[PDB]
Amino acid sequence: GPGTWENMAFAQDSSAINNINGYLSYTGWYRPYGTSQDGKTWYPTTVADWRPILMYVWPSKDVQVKFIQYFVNHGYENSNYGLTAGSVKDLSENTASINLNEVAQNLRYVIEQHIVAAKSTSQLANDINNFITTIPELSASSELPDESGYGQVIFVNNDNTSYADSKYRLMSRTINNQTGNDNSGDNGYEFLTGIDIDNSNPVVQAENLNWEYFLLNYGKLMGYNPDGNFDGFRIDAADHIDADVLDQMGQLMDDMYHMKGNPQNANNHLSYNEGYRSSAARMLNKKGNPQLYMDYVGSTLGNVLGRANNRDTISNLITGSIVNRQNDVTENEATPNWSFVTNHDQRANLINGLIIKDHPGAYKAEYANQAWQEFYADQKKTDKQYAQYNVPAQYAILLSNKDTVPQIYYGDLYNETAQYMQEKSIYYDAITTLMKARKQFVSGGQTMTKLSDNLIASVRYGKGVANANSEGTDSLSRTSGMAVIVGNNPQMAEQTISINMGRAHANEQYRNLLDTTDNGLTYNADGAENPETLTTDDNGILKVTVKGYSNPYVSGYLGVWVPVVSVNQDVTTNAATVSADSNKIFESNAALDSHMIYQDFSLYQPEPISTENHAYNIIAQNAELFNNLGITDFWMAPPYTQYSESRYNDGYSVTDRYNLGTNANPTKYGSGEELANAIAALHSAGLKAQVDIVMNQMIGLPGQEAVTVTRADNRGMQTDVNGKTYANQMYFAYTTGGGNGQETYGGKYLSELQSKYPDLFTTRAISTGVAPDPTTHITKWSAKYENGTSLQNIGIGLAVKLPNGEYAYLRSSDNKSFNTLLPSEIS
Ligand SMILES: OC[C@H]1O[C@H](O[C@H]2[C@H](O)[C@@H](O)[C@@H](O[C@H]3[C@H](O)[C@@H](O)[C@@H](O[C@H]4[C@H](O)[C@@H](O)[C@@H](O[C@H]5[C@H](O)[C@@H](O)[C@@H](O[C@H]6[C@H](O)[C@@H](O)[C@@H](O)O[C@@H]6CO)O[C@@H]5CO)O[C@@H]4CO)O[C@@H]3CO)O[C@@H]2CO)[C@H](O)[C@@H](O)[C@@H]1O
Ligand code: NA
Repeated sequence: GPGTWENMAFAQDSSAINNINGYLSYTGWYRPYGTSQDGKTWYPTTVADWRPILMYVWPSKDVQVKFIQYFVNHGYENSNYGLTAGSVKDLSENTASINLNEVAQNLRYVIEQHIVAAKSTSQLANDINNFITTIPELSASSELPDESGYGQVIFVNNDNTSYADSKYRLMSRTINNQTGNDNSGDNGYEFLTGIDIDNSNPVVQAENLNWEYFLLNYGKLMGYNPDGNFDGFRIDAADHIDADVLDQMGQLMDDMYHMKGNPQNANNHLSYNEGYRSSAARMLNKKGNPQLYMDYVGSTLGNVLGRANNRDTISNLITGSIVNRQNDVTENEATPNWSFVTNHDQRANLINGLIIKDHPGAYKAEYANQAWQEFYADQKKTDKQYAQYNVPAQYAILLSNKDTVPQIYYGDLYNETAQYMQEKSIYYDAITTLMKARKQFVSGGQTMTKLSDNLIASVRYGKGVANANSEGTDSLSRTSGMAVIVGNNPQMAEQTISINMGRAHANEQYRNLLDTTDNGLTYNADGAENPETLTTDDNGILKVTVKGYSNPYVSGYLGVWVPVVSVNQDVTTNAATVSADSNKIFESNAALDSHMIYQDFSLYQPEPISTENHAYNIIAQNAELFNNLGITDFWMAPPYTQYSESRYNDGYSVTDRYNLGTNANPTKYGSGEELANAIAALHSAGLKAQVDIVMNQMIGLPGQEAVTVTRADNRGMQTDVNGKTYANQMYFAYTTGGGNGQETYGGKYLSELQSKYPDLFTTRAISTGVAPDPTTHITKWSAKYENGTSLQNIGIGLAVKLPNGEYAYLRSSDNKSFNTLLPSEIS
């Protein structure tokens, strides 16, 4: 026998009603006790007969009304049940509740018809989704994107989502705001993108140590190649995570390798933080430099040399860095830093931006093949529109620059979208040439001198020659040093210059290492304005001829001079095993300057086709190459398992922090077996490997949680996006995951870490006043360990509220707190 009592759910548990943490969604599906198509015969449902909630329950009558009209005007009209555009067009929130429901019940008969006709609940589901977008309060737009399509919410405490409550979530505790005592200042904000991890929670801080220890012992712990272990870190988003963790990493690295005393041990376990805010240098300096500061000089370099229009004066290569090189003749004073011409984020900014120019802010279909073709094309032209001008000159500056650990971009040596290392860039010959010159000649003090608003001479005086007047200590002193002349005006008048090479280089012969020509660069003097060898006068002054050139390699002038020698030479300074200062980890000096970093990836690095093309395998094959190039320290891509749907599959979208790929399931870069082998190939050639460690976010966690949220600016303070705002809302965010990796390995090394190094777990963190807590392992990430998430494209009106004001609820399984309460139309 039949009746409408059967719209009732078959059971008020999770087996028949969709719920997240006990709560219901208007996008949710449930199993009624029965359905009907005509009104007369009602059929019991099978456990496979599931129907969307938005057919039976609505946020308000206004919405019930729009659900009815939308469905009718989209294929679900039937006049034999009184449903045509004509029968629904006058209905409104003012209509009798008793009438509207009869109309809704009749629509439901028609929906059952379409399901029968189509033999599936697909077009229904696709219609529910399309319907929802029409409704302001129910749509993704209710979560209030900003005008650029960006935004974040914060996770807060709430009586309904109390399992997601935290005592911590200290936000934007970065840099000089580790104590939360200058929120208004120069810190660096909490939220980038993704599900933001609360690195202020003591338990999280313990998990970060666990992680770091696994990574520093990767090959061993995983039973892969046992010499396949990382030596250090590149810290992603370091300005955007509670600075406690940077303290804590420092401490682990000091405990494990004894770095404070020994520059040799410090220098063999290099770490560098991504983050250029000058406040960051201050912080690092005040802390004794546990990591290397990221210097801003690449930005200067692109601004002075790289632009087509609007080029900043040449003097800025002198002062536009955390190090002033007007005349830098001292050691252990500079902030220990790493610098570059290009990084992964600059190259992406440019390719995106080309994407929106070539397609009017449109649907982002993958015409990034189009942007990349345009880049390669502009790259080769003299009169470039986008791509950096003067790329050889920028590396000339960087590789001659004292008091930095320079970082080379894979993409500046190779065509980054072709298969890994398959295609050398046009800039390969220049750069590699300058890299090899560095090992052989670049040492001693530095003087950068203006000779025009557009011309500069950067001279290094050679190993063991501290400044212009020094005689020379080292036996390489005489035959080392370098002049790098850079002009940034292609119209510069032909002219003679003088370059003071220092008193250590009176009456000395100088090879034309690299000079500009009509077509580009010559490596042997052919076609330049200067001969292959020149000699200094009795005062050590070099006379050189320079002019403006304009071709794909140079828009300005570039020339490099190094001493003539008969032999290979290496001016690298070994570090001693007791430091000029016991308060310091890293020190900016000859030893640290002898290091050189290589970024071994690009975000637009293509998926490997075969196993032979795994970057890890190709890296293990060319270890000696990097070594030959004077590279000492290999920055490797985040090797973690990624979100399936990610744009670039590049490493920053982390889904498992411990799964670095297996034989059948590699990252873009390869399997973890293969990772270990590359690492050990590098070691075998005397190089060191650092891992990109991503403590800031995870992206693609599959498990939804009901959490309570407040539309917030990117510092975790509530914001008032175009008039509107919202606080204390229920939100069904994706917050939970980790992979088997987080489960197998999460917290596993903490007892070993406590036994060997107890100070880690007694040292009170600055932001919390409380030491990392190793007594709870994290085997799965969830909201309780997260500050919030970037906007997730779901909307804020999904949570079902009963007419009386309370959210609908189910005592389900783990969900057993309060008393069950379902809508009228489901019981
Ligand atoms: O395409 C083959 C080619 O892949 C490599 O390049 C890949 C890259 O390194 C890797 O990161 C990946 O990135 C994405 C991936 O593109 C996504 O598809 C996604 O992967 C999930 C995927 O959606 C699912 O299909 C599923 O994948 C696997 C099983 O779990 C595997 O065990 C495997 O089983 C066998 C299969 O049945 C056979 O037909 C045969 O292929 O042999 C397999 C055993 O070796 O394949 C199924 C699918 O058939 O689960 C995946 C999640 O783990 O998410 C990844 C990011 O998370 O995709 C790149 C290519 O698009 C690699 O370089 C080449 O060597 C390789 O031959
Ligand atoms: Na953060």
